Amino acid sequence: MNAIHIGPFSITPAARGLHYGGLPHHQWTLYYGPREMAIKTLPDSYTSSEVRDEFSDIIAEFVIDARHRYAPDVLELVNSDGDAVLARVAVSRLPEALSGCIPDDRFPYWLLTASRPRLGLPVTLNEYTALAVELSAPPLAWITGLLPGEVLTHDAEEWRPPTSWELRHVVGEGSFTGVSGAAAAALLGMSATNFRKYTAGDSAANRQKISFAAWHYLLDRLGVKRAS
Amino acid sequence: MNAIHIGPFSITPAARGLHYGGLPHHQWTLYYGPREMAIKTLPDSYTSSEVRDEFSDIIAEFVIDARHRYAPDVLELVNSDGDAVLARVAVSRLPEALSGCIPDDRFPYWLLTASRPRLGLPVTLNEYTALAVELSAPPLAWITGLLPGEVLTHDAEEWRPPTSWELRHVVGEGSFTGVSGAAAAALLGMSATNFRKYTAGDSAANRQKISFAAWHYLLDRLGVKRAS
Amino acid sequence: ILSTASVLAFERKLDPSDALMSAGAWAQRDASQEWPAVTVREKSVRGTISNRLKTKDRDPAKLDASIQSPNLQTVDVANLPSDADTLKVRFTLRVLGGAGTPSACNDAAYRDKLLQTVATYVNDQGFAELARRYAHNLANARFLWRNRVGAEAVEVRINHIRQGEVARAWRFDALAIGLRDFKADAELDALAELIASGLSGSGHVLLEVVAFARIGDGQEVFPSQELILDKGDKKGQKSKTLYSVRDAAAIHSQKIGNALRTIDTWYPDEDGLGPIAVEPYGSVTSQGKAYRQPKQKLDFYTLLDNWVLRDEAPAVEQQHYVIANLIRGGVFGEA
Amino acid sequence: ILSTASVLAFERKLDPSDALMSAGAWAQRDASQEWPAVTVREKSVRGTISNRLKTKDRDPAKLDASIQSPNLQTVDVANLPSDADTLKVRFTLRVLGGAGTPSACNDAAYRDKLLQTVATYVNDQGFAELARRYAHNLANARFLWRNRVGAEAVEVRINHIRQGEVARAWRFDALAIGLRDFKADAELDALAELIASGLSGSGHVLLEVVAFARIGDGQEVFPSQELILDKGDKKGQKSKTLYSVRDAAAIHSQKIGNALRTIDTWYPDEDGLGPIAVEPYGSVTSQGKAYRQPKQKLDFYTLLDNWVLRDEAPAVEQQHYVIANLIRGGVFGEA
Amino acid sequence: GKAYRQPKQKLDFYTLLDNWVLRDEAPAVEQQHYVIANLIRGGVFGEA
DNA sequence: TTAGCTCGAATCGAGCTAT
DNA sequence: ATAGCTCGATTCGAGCTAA
Repeated sequence: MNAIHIGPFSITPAARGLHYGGLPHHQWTLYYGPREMAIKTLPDSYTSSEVRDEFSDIIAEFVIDARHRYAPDVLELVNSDGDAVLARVAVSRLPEALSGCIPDDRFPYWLLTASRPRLGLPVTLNEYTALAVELSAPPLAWITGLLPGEVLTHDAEEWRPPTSWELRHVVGEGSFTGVSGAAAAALLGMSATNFRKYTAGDSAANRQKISFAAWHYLLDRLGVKRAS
Repeated sequence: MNAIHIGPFSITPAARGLHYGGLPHHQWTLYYGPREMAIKTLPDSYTSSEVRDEFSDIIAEFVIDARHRYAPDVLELVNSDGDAVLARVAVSRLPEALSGCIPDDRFPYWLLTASRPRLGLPVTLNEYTALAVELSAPPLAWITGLLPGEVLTHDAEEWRPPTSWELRHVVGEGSFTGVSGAAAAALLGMSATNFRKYTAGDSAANRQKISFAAWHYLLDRLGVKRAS
Repeated sequence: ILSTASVLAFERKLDPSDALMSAGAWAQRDASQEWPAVTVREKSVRGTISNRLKTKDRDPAKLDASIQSPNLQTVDVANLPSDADTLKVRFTLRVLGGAGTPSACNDAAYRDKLLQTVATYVNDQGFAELARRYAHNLANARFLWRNRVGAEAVEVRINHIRQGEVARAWRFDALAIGLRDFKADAELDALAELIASGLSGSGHVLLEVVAFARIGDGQEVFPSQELILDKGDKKGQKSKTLYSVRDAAAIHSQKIGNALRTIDTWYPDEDGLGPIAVEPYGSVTSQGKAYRQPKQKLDFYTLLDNWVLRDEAPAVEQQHYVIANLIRGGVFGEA
Repeated sequence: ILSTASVLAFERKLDPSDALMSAGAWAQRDASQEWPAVTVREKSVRGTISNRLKTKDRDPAKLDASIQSPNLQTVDVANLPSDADTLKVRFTLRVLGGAGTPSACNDAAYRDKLLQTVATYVNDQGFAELARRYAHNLANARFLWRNRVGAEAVEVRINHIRQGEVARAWRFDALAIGLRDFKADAELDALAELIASGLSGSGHVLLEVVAFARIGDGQEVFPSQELILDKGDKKGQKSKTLYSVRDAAAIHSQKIGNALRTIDTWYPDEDGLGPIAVEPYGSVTSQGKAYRQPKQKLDFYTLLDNWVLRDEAPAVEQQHYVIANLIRGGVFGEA
Repeated sequence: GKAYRQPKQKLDFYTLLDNWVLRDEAPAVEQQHYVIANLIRGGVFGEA
């Protein structure tokens, strides 16, 4: 039938068909871009919303694995012993002055990492809050692991605009954020027709590229980056 | 001579001169948009640097008064006794759960306003960290008090693009941020000529109005709004 | 080529005084020469924020904290006594001649051409319509700016003072003569002829203008306001100051001149919005709008340039406006 | 697109005067025109430590040391005479008309749209509900703020002063008419129609309101309190200053206007508090909170913007609130 | 010149009121009589 | 660093569509 | 909400001058 596109995923059918049993059948192939994840032979009587439900569990497992393997580093605020965790914050990057540390009594508050070779830094509550404000991680910061490092960089000379498939990771009905194109356009203060030109694929007539400020502001508003 | 522009300020000379003592003089008047601030009668042998140095003190006291008038309100983290301040955070807006409060001994940590009638709620270190992360004020948040509320709104249907004069609050060397126009264009990933087209005077044919995403990302990267 | 002169300073005709404002009772207003003056006193005001929020103050906790810390001010307030219901406002008016003659000029040829233009105006149509409209803004108490809005009964008494004694007295019901229409009336015609003789330079005209109004018993009256230096604390801020001469509340003379100056009904917009004070560029500060924009060919400067430099005489209404601007005076001319 | 105007200043209707406090005896209040005024005088107060201590002043030695140095100060105090049990408070109220017309407006199109909106309101339902509630706050002595809480009998007399004479007289029992319910009464209806004619602009109305409160012999009365610069010595501190005009205890006119303004029963929160003053963001100073939060889309500005700019007429209760806020007046519009 | 009902012995008005209202710890009937008498006399109770 | 200016190319909004 | 189009106006980058 038709190739079902769910965000960065694309379920394309086989051009030829087969007859498993007596009923008509086709091979549906799940794709994550150029990566093939599954082939499932399905009847032709299924609707698109039912093949979507058939392939939904593999997509859910992929999203769980992506969220787990790209989780931001967690910092821990502890007392002068290191046993009780008073507050924990997930950070996009570690503090600059972290070194290998074991808490002692001369300082009341210590900011240690969650990794077992715990780096640390003696802080007060005011400096801890300054570091937490500066270094905090957005709730959907795990999607940055699925994106290239040259589309997320803040250096304008080394920045490359995201493609349509890399843009489907963060905007779209079946995206990893779950926001529609109209909602993304409303977040950028532009028309939905212009954003559809950003998300347009294979239509070489009137296809546009997103800009540096628009891309980084969209990543700010969706909760993916720059939301410390 | 010619008018001297220092960020949002303008030192325009009188069209006709005068003689004070035996030397020619002109009256130089300082503006802040349409507001006349001060007038000085200065010798014709002064250069532009000396005329600017004559009004530098008035500009500096304007900057000091603007910093003190539009300073962000401060939240204070106190213990159960409510006397010792453990951390101070300056916030762009107050939490919606703030009510009239005197700290008890039922909860160890309390977040309170610095205002004399104190508003507050019991808070944990994790909740205080979350509130400080999502409410903190950028270091140049006082400049937003000098800008209208229809250029600083995130509602795209209530948003108006800033004018050249409102742009010059934050973009020039004589502005309140102190960054250049080329640095501001580098922050947005934009050409310097295109960004100069934004801050072009009224005596120009090529003038462009900045977009929603570009303006708000500029405010983010300058440390004026939405930077915590 | 007869270019415009580089200074055109004009002195003000229709020079008023500061209008001193005092209080008393109706039907004893004939013997109002010993009425006690309205004094400017101080009261304390407390209020909450009622202005629009910047969308940054729309956070409920900030609004509640602003209510819990209301702003405190002390203000000058003028009131009638609790036994007096009538306010008496008195000022003197001088009508001077030689309207078209500038006080300063750079060009003898330009000033000769301007004097010839004003002279041929006066010969063709003297100060008859302009003085008619001025008599009205005196017969209706437009100088009682906010003291006329809810007043039950307003009357004005204009006395022509010659050798220090009343030569002719006028009495008008200031609510009958509206603030919008320039109708015709016999006493108004006589006062208009007197003002015209003053403007023409054929005689000395000094008028004593006294207005009485039923504001109410003990009600608030509205003198003119001063600047606030804001050099004090934020609790005793002194946010409002009123004008007084020697302990009597008073109205600025320029406010009275603006009130009498409201005669311009010839601006290109509809005159159903009402008369405007004659100004260059027809400015109204309350409405924030400029009637007679320089983009249109109906402002004072383009009219004066076309009429004088290149003999393009405007319509008689627009030249009435030009001569009214010459009467009000001003620092005209380029620089 | 018809955006809102940046300058939207409004002038207030329902102008009250300062309310003067005099004293006398019950059953001679029909001859209370010569009652002596209540005089603000000085007395000395000695106080102990009665405020909360911040966990460092709670030491017994420090607390006792604070006891050994009590705060000595003088306070302005107003009391009835020992032979007088009735307090008389008299003020005059003027109702203007023309509520929907702003005093300053930047945009002419917004001005016209707002005028059409207010005219549509008045044509649909005039100033009848608002005037009825204002007449209710006149009939009960809500302007008698703390002098009503313990008064045994309160009677309010309201006269209509047409030509300096009582054209119509009202006598009310201010305790039968409570501070919670806006009921219907024939005399209340007549006063409502009079205030309605004032608000509509049909005629000039001036109301002289006199309230008598039987409190007790020598009992304390409560005029409005002023601001202290707080500069003198601690012993002669003058911690409390009372408002008087000429050696006569008085209540601020804006306090009277705030008490008459207490007609707003339509705020989203419950009816436990009852009516509140019609202010933008529904601010109550005593509770320190804002009913009609902007977040709840029921404040004055959001309702006015929806009603005028984009033709979203709210409920008739919110329309009454908006029109009462326009009667209240204020500096609306973006500064 | 001394203070009976010191805050240290937890019998002042403020501690009794806070325990009675917030913690729902009703004091003795005499102490709540004292608290209600303090409410009768009036005050400017409540610090920042 | 300020303050602009062409010139072709890409983008932007607001109209329509299709599925 | 997806998907895509046209069309005239606005923006955009990389040259350039001008100081």
